Amino acid sequence: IVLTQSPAIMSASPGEKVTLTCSASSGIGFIHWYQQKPGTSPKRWIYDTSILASGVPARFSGSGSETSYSLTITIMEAEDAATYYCHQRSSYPTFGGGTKLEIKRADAAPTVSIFPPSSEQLTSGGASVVCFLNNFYPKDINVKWKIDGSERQNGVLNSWTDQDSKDSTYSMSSTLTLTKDEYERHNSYTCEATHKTSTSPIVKSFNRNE
Amino acid sequence: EVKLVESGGVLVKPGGSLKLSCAASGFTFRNYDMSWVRQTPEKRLEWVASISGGYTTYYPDIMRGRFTISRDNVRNILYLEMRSLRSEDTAMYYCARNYGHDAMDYWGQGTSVTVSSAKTTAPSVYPLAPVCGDTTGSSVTLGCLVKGYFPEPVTLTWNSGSLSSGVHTFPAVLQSDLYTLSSSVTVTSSTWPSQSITCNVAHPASSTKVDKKIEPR
Ligand SMILES: CC(=O)N[C@H]1[C@@H](Oc2ccc([N+](=O)[O-])cc2)O[C@H](CO)[C@H](O)[C@@H]1O
Repeated sequence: IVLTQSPAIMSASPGEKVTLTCSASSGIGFIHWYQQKPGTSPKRWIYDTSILASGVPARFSGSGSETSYSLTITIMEAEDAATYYCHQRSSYPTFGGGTKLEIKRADAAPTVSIFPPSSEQLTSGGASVVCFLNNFYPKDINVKWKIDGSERQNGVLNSWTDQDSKDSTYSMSSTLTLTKDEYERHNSYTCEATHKTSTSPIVKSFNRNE
Repeated sequence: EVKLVESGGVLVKPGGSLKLSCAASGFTFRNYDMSWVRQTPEKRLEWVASISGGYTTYYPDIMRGRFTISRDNVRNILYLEMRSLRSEDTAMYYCARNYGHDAMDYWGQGTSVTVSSAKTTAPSVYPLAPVCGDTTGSSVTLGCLVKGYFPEPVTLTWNSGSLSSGVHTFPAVLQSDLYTLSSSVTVTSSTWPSQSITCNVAHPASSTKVDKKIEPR
């Protein structure tokens, strides 16, 4: 019994209605919903299709029958942003891939920051130049590097954070990983941060030392 | 105070075995059916096994042969014996309880299993300071990068708990059997360069715990 949760990731502003949906391969007596937030176990949330777990706000409801089910937050709250797995145990236990609820914010551009290798890293014989594109929204960003003006996109370790609890913005960490031999063969090292907020990028560079 | 507490998640090579102990408290264990459910690094939940109050085991076909669900009803403990591991068997392993017809009502916080041919390599520590007298205006950001460690995970801090707002600590990415992990922090241009800052980082396996204050220029 494959359970199917479309969409896998969505967004809503506090106050809006949110309806997640779960569709069973084949008919089942009951669906059960688990809320998981990052760095915890899933908590049981709505069970036996309808029945709210103790603790769970009245804004949450669970409807459905046979083969289609839906969980509905009546009045979205920042509080409710988590991944919501659906689950059946009528035939062999299974889960959905879960839809992920993120909090819709106003658009923000990022506080970009480029940093040339530490002395102990340059010592070891390998350069890694870090760009912290911090506190933007939407999630959706692409960064491109230019090793002496020419677009070089190899050795690039990108890593995002889960949406912020306070500001509900995303943040990213780009790491261009060269060698010392390679780092001692160029001058300019720039950091092109392209985002929805402006047509004009937000650059931050350093021509090696001084 | 219904408590479930998983144990003995580690690194072991493809083909080796491992025993997970889940320890129950705050409810009559023997009245509840217990289950293992694992979450893959990409957050897909997968039922592994379930054992009856009456010691009846249930398994899906992919899990039968290599997994043995079992319980101690007297010292209330649940056990998963995993044998001959694949890279697929890398996940969080949560124990959880259901009563009867009912669905799982409470999950432990899970023990972490990673199975790969990579070796306990310690992390390396380098800070990141940009300012030599420029963008010394509104605020400044400091950085703390850790490169090439195994296994995951690693835990950090800024001045042993100080900074809550402004801290960003990014999820480890794998290059090739080597994990690298960055973290940042923003401050008023008043507090830096004055209050010198040090990110404490500790690796579980190697037990390595080198500190590194952020340098001036
Ligand atoms: C996780 C969970 O929900 N686990 C429980 C669920 O497991 C089942 C349910 C159905 C099948 N099946 O159709 O082959 C196999 C195992 O029900 C069992 C009987 O109620 C046990 O209580 C078990 O602890």
